[PDB]
Amino acid sequence: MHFEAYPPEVNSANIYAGPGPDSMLAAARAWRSLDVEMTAVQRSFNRTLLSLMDAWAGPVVMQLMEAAKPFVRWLTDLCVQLSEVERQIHEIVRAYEWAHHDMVPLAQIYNNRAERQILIDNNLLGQFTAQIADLDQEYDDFWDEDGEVMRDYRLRVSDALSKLTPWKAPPPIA
Amino acid sequence: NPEALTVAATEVRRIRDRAIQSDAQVAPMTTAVRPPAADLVSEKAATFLVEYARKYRQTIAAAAVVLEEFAHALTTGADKYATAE
Amino acid sequence: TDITVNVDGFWMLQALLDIRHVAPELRCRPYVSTDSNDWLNEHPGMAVMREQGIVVGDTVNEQVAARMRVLAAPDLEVVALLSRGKLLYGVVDNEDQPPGSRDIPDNEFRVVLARRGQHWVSAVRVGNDITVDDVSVSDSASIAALVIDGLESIHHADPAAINAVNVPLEEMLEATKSWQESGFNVFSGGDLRRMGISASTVAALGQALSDPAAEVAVYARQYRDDAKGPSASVLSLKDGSGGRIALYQQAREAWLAICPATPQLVQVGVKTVLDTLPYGEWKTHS
Ligand SMILES: [Cl-]
Ligand SMILES: [Cl-]
Repeated sequence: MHFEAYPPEVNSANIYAGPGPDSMLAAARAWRSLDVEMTAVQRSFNRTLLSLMDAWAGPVVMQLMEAAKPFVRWLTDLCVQLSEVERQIHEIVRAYEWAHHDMVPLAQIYNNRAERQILIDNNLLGQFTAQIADLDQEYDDFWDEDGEVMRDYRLRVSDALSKLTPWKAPPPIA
Repeated sequence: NPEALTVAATEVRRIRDRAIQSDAQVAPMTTAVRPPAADLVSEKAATFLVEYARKYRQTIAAAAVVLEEFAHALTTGADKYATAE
Repeated sequence: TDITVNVDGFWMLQALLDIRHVAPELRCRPYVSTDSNDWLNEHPGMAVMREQGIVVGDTVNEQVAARMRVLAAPDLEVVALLSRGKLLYGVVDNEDQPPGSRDIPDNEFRVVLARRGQHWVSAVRVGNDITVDDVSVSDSASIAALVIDGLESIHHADPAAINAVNVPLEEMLEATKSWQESGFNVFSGGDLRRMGISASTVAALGQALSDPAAEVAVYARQYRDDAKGPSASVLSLKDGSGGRIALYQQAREAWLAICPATPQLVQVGVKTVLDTLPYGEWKTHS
């Protein structure tokens, strides 16, 4: 994604439009409750197996635990992944908030263009030509700044997602 | 002892019900993520998180099946010893 | 000894050599450093530059790369914008021009002369092509001659038959704006004459401003540490029915010189641009 190829009107307008991070924040609270609930599930499951091992403690049951181990370790792995989701969603929301803040406001872009046309409309004798070129450099500076902000936004978001590893299928017990 | 197998089967099905209920309670929020802005980075993030939620729901449905097949085995194995008299 | 790349190719060279911006007048895409420049290898323009030897593998021809470094961090920049017809100063008037278009008007030719130490390099953009090469620049006269040659290559014109004069700039812009607003009416030249401008100068000026055959704007930019500054004065040449006129401020509220575009006075105007640079002696500066 090479946003430095798009002019500042595009990158600035794109980040300022939209509904904001609320739906992301609501999802972080939801994922976080799943983490809480499934940690309880993992704790209850381990306890269920240990009570059965206590109430008979014989070859019949000791073989059920062996056939249950792959699922138990899977359930542990799932708990670790669940605890990561909320953290990374909030890293993403922060990346968006910093991108929004560091992006050049559209008003600055519009004002540059508007001032440029006022010099054009008064440049019959050519004595504003250099100041026109200065305004063109400032616009290119805006272009570069928005390109840098989107670069850093992509990289922060890409790092956060890379830490959300794929869900794996649960093994069978019976 | 067959009564312990019956007790475990009852707790496994209770645990299964909790896994199923928590997945269903929060699914409206985890799958409703929208891009906070119109840029492509915001879209790639929201799209990833919606698909990540959807694949989690599949993973849990699969875990619910593993647990029910485990409770069934526990009950079937308990009726192999309670009548073996 | 020279090369020519399109706007895409010039931007890749900037990327291969980590050059953020060159002169804005070349209106190239800015380059922004990222974690990878390998997606550049996918552009078709890369293999085209590999065939001309401009890029050998992934390394830019070193003579060329030396010229790009002058454009990238010059001590002095002299700019000339030339037009066939009215000079539009970059404005392409189509409402389907995308935002931040890198196009320039089809009637416009853009010449940048950059210097680093004693290395003088030329960057000239026409349409969507840029030509980079070394340029022999000695004194104001060499610059003046290069501008004139570029102007004559568009349209030939002889020095207008006018009487040189200096007028107050702010009063002149106000009177010129009103005269334009009247349509350059032959009866509305009153307050230009009341400023001491000859009846002959007014007639030629009205023609050059109202319906020029070709124009040139010439100015310069100087760089110290990280600060920058343009020449306080700009040289404007214009080709009207009554001949070619030269306009420029003199070193200084300010005064505008209205002169016939004689080879000598065009040389005086170029010098006056360079002597209004903020950081002193232009031939030697860093
Ligand atoms: Cl936060
Ligand atoms: Cl997993």
